Amino acid sequence: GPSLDFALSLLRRNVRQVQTDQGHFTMLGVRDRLAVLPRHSQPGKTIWIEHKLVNVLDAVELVDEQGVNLELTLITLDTNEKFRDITKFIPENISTASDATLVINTEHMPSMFVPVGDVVQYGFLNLSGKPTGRTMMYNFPTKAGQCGGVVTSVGKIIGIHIGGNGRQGFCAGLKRSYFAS
Ligand SMILES: CCOC(=O)CC[C@H](C[C@@H]1CCNC1=O)NC(=O)[C@@H](CC(=O)[C@@H](NC(=O)c1cc(C)on1)C(C)C)Cc1ccc(F)cc1
Repeated sequence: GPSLDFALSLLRRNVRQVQTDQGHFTMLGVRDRLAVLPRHSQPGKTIWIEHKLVNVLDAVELVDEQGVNLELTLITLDTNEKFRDITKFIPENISTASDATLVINTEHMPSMFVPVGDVVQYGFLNLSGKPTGRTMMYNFPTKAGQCGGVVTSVGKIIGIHIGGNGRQGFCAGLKRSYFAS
C-alpha cells in the first residue's frame, strides 16, 4: 500500500547507483552531501556514482556506544548535488516493520522494489565472521548485489541491507542520531 509510493519517491530523490573496488552497491543520500553505504563496500578516496567519478571528502565507519560494528559507513561527497534531507523519516530508535519494501538501485539491479514483508528485531549478527549489532531480519531470499538497499515502511526509513543466508535477509538498523551534526 502507501509503503510502496513512499518507497518510489525515495528512489528518485535519494537512492543512487554506486561502484567501489568491492563492486556494485545501492547508496542512500541522507542530506546535503552526506550519504551512507554498507561498511563492506569500503569506499575509497574516489567512488563511481551514476557513471561519474566523485571525490570522497570524508568517511567514517559507524559503531555503537560500546564500540560494536554497525556495518554502516557515512561518507561526505564532493558534489554539487544536495540530497533532500530525509532524516525526519528515520526513527529515533531502531524500528521493526510489518510490511517493508527494500529499494535497490545499482547498475546491475536498477530501480527495483522488493516486498520483503515483516522486518523483525534480530540484534547481534555474525556476518561472514564480522560481528555486527543492531540488525533486523526478514524472511525473504535476498541475494548478492542487493547490499546498500534501503528498507522502508510507510513514511519511515528503517534499515540498510547488509547480508543474508539465501533464505533470510538482514539489515543494519537506522537511527536518526547516526546522522546528527
Ligand atoms: C560479496 C558480494 O557482496 C554483496 O553482494 C553484498 C550483499 C550481500 C547480500 C547477501 C548475499 C546472500 N544474500 C544476501 O542478502 N551481502 C554479503 O554477501 C555479505 C556476507 C553475507 O551476507 C554472509 N551471510 C551471513 O553471514 C549470514 C549469517 C546469518 C545468520 O545469515 N546470513 C555470507 C555467508 C553470504 C558481505 C559481507 C562480507 C564480509 C563482511 F565482513 C561483511 C559483509
